[PDB]
Amino acid sequence: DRQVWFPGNAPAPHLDGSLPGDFGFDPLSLGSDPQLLKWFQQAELVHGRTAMTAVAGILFPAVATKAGVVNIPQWYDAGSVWVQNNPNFPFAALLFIQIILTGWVETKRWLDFKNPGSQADGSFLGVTDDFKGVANGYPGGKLFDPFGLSRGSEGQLQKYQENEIKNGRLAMVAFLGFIAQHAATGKGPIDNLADHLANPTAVTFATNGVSLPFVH
Amino acid sequence: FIGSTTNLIICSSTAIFLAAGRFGLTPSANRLASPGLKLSPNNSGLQTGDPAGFTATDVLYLGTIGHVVGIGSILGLKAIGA
Amino acid sequence: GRRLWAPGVEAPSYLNGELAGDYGWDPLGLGAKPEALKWYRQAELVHARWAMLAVAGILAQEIVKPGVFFYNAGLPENLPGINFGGPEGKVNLGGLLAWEFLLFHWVEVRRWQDIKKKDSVNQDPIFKGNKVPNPELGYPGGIFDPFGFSKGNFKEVQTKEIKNGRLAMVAFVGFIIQAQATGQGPLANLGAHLANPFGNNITKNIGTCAIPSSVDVQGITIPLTCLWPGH
Amino acid sequence: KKVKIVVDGNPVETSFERWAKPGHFSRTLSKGPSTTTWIWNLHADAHDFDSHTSDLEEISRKVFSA
Amino acid sequence: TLLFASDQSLSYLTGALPADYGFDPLGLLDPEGKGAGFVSPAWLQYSEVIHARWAMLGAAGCIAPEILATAGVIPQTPDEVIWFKSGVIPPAGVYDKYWLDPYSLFFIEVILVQFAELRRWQDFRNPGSQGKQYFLGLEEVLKGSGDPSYPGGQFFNLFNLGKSDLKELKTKELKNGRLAMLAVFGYGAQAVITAEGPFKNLTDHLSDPTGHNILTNFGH
Amino acid sequence: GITSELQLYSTAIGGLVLAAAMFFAGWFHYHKAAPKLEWFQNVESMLNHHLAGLLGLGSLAWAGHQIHVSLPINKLLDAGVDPKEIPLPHEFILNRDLMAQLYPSFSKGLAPFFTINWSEYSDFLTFQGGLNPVTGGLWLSDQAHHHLAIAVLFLVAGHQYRTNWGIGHSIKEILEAHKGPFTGEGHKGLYEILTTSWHAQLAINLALFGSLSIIVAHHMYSMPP
Amino acid sequence: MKNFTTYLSTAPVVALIWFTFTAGLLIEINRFFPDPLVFSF
Ligand code: CHL
Ligand SMILES: CC1=C[C@H](O)CC(C)(C)[C@H]1/C=C/C(C)=C/C=C/C(C)=C/C=C/C=C(C)/C=C/C=C(C)/C=C/C1=C(C)C[C@H](O)CC1(C)C
Ligand SMILES: CC1=C(/C=C/C(C)=C/C=C/C(C)=C/C=C/C=C(C)/C=C/C=C(C)/C=C/C2=C(C)CCCC2(C)C)C(C)(C)CCC1
Repeated sequence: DRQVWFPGNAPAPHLDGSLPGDFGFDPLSLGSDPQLLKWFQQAELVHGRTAMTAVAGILFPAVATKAGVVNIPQWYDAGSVWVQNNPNFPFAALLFIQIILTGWVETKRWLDFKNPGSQADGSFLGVTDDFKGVANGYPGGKLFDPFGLSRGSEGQLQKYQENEIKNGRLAMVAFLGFIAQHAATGKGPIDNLADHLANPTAVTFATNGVSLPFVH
Repeated sequence: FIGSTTNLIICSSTAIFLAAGRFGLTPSANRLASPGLKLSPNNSGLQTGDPAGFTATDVLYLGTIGHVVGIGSILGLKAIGA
Repeated sequence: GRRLWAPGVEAPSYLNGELAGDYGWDPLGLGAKPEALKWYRQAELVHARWAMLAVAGILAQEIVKPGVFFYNAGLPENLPGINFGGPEGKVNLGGLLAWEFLLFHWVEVRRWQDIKKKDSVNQDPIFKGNKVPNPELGYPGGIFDPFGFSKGNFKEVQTKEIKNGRLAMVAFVGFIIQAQATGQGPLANLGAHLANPFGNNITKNIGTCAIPSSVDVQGITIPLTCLWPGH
Repeated sequence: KKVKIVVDGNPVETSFERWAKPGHFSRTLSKGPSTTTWIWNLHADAHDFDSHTSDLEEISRKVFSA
Repeated sequence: TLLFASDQSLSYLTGALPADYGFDPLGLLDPEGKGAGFVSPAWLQYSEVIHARWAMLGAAGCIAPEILATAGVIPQTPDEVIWFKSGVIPPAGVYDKYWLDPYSLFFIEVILVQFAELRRWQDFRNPGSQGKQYFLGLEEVLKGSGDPSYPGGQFFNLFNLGKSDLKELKTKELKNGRLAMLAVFGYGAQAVITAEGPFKNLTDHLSDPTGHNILTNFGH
Repeated sequence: GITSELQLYSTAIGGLVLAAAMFFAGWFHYHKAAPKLEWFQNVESMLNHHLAGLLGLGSLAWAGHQIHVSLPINKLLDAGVDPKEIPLPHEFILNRDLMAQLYPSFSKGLAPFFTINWSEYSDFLTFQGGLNPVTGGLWLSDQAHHHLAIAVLFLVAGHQYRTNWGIGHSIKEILEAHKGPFTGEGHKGLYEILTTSWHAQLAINLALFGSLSIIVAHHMYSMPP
Repeated sequence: MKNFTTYLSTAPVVALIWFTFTAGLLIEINRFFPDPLVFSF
């Protein structure tokens, strides 16, 4: 069959290769229920797209900061810097605005999950065709896909779906690495990369100080 | 130490116990003792090159008992005074 | 092929003499698929010819300028004295990289389109009368074979090319490792071995990395490393 | 006669199916409750392996893993 | 041709296995009863072969740096290339200035050896399954042969040896591996007793056999 | 001999690894490789392994720990040395001279053991009795000698029952031979009871384990270890 | 996964989750608002 995460091991029997990024990886069998599988597919897609946006918004400002062009604060300090530099914008007001806007869009996504195509009735400002949804976790339409990269050809859509899911998984692992590297070095990720590129034989996890708590 | 009393006692005890086991004076893997202390043959199924049925387990236990008896005798003679 | 790389071994079922220099040597089985085999044959051909030109250049430069280390030939003051234009005519290496980047992007994209589809970029794009025959992949011909030396035994001269190219690749690896271990050119290394064979060989130089850790080339610092952790 | 290792390969499938069925081990309790006595009987008979089955081998395996 | 065997041990050990002396006094190679688990006969012969090959690498490798340093081939001192002083046991000593620190080397080793060992394990559990999925084209030579101990092929048997003497070569491999296992055990025991290299122990026994042996080493 | 929170952390982590191994073994020996009934009924082999291998080797290993770790660290502790200045246990393992500074017989090594000059080890294998006046506990050298003697006794005791090499006792024969004039058929049929009824075994073992716990309470108050 | 979620829906597991939530809510209320004796603010 297809390529699997553990060569020589059969894929999970509830994973038949229809979903993008299906490598048969479910050792805990969390996706046995098809409805729970659709829910977890939406979870993986939302997590991966959020991670991709977050990793880009961490990396490109940090790359620009490393070159000396700008002085954008590191990702672990940007909330503090924003609060100290914006006394007229309280934290609670910003949190309330974020919560109501995200609640609107996520409740629309949730109600589409419960009943697909139900947001297509024109109740939101007359939007009908763009809120119908192409597949589970893939809305599409003229609003979410304005360049029409999903409406061209089927094979192009499957290729882009594979690209999206694999880059999303890579970005999720990258954000986990960001957390672990900040907790171990106290520096940004591009700072860590520059330190590794400067002298890679001595700049390792074994020399940060916390991954190996002993002296050695 | 080669001609010492301890080495002589240990070697004599081990050799005597092994020789007693080989010539049927002790219970063996191939012969077992009755509750009335009578030796009768037993099919242990252990292959050995010795024509008298002396096996490797017999060597192990008889050397162990020879070492034990020799060590106890050595410590007793040191306690009493050799 | 018929004569194999070792006595007693067997050739793989996909290697039985289509290509020149076929000794039935694929212990890792990388050429088991024909598309991968075609790609790796193109890679072997270009690697062989580039190492061929490289060994010729390294050997010839030590004849003409024995005082210039070929490992240090990229240094701006080791360049020949020629006018690159501007207020002083000095090198800049940015435009020097740009020339090679543009020209090689063009010619290697042409070769790549040839590799993807056979006889697809044989025609000259500007003067459409000009054409390349391309009898086999990796063997364009035409203006690339002006003297027509492939009109005779093509297989024999292909075998000569691939065997000399393999020798050149091994020799270039030897050149690089010798230059990193001794800090001298290949013919200087040969002369040192001919002077003191038992006192100057691999056993006296393999522990040292004579190349400096970093070098400064007109404002930027290029990090350097040997191919093995010498000191 | 001969002391040796003897096991059975994969006797019981590892599954959560019986986790969802309280009283599965007992012939009387597997049918489900009618009264609240079934709630107490399920906990009282949970480790009485010899009451679940008369096979000494299954009892011994249960005792070993417990 | 026969060590301390028994009627139980000779019932399945007939001589078909390589290096078969019938030496199974704990009857651990009994096929009946031992269906599942690691005391199956197939896994035990496999583990003997794996231990044999690793021990042959270790027995050649725990004494070669000391021998080459004693002979002056390598420039390191013979004391600092002793196998337990090279950084495997940092209480016993660490080698100064490898190109990488030993813990980063252990990280790389964990990744690479896990790749190798898990592919080997999947060949044992599912024979021929490592020749299916794409592995940069290397899956052509990783199909195995149906015998987990003896994969062979274009890489593992790249010189095509054993055309007619494969059983004799298997016997030679197992004999040399058992000797190497005993040698590595001796390396460990002599390291614990004498606190010197195995070659130092050999040269001490060769120079003065009476004053340098297991009896005199326990004396002090 | 534990002197730092790090050593308690290591035991906590190692205990959880062994706890996960025990839960794995329970799943494994029920769902994957469950032993048959004749495996469980090898009471002669079980008694041999649990006397020589569990109790005997356990007592020997703990005597080794006491001698090599507990004795020098507690000797330095009772001498008044600060716990941070006391060397770590592996320093006593690796440096024999540091061991011989406290117990001079360690300079002779293992030679007194193998030449049966056991009286040379009298500095750390003692028979003092009573309590340590500094700490109010039993002498740790006494406990090391106790555990060594117990280990040898249990290793001897674990070679009584016949398993696979002819020698040894059959428990059924011992039970059936012990009958007298007042007691009818005697202990006949008890082997079949104790190899087929888990409840009879549980009754015997619970009685002896509970009596042992009460004896432990009395001996731990009277001779505080 | 269906059988596992059915086991989590059994009465003692549901009771454990619900009482953990209720006890935690009471604990965190008494932590954030220590010593509440009367309804006065
Ligand atoms: C491709 C053939 C080629 C080979 C084999 C060499 C070999 C060498 N050059 Mg040379 N050069 C080559 C082409 C060129 N060089 C130079 C100009 C220089 C200079 C100025 C210097 C060298 C130096 C060196 C030496 C040290 C290299 C090193 O360790 O750096 C470490 C290597 C790296 C950090 C990576 C280098 C290439 C790497 C394999 C990746 C290839 C680059 C890709 C384009 C990456 C793609 C980037 C993407 C993401 C945009 C070594 C003998 C140095 C020297 O030692 O002289 C004393 C030196 O200072 N070369 C130019 C400009 C005209 C070249 C044109 O192609
Ligand atoms: C068969 C029989 C049968 C019956 O029935 C039962 C019984 C009796 C039990 C049996 C017996 C047996 C035997 C004796 C076992 C033992 C063994 C051996 C020793 C193992 C090893 C084994 C061993 C092996 C693994 C090994 C390996 C080694 C290694 C590689 C090493 C490495 C090293 C190197 C080089 C160098 C550096 O510097 C360091 C290191 C890194 C450290
Ligand atoms: C005659 C003959 C021969 C020979 C043989 C021999 C010479 C043998 C030997 C053998 C031997 C000579 C053996 C021995 C053994 C011993 C042992 C096996 C021991 C053991 C010991 C022990 C076990 C100990 C223990 C202990 C300890 C540790 C401490 C405490 C106490 C005691 C003592 C208990 C041959 C075959 C050639 C040929 C034919 C004939």
